[PDB]
Amino acid sequence: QAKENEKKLKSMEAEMIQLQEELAAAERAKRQAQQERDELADEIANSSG
Amino acid sequence: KGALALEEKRRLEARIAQLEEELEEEQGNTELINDRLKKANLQIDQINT
Repeated sequence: QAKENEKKLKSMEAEMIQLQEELAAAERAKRQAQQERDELADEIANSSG
Repeated sequence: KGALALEEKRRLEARIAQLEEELEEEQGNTELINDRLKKANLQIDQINT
């Protein structure tokens, strides 16, 4: 049962690992958007402004 | 829009500048016609006397 129970741990790790895949990309998306939401914004006031 | 906005001023700049020559025509007339009156009034005054 220990080996069988361990299989559920590695299987459940896929959920945490899968969530980290989307969480890492989703969290990184904020950095990319923030770098562009502020850089272009400051430049928009200089170019468009 | 920014590049076109700056270029838009060039179009009006030439129009506002070319329009100055048109306005100078009436402005020059006030100085040319009035100047001609001085030469004409001088002869008209001498002819009258």
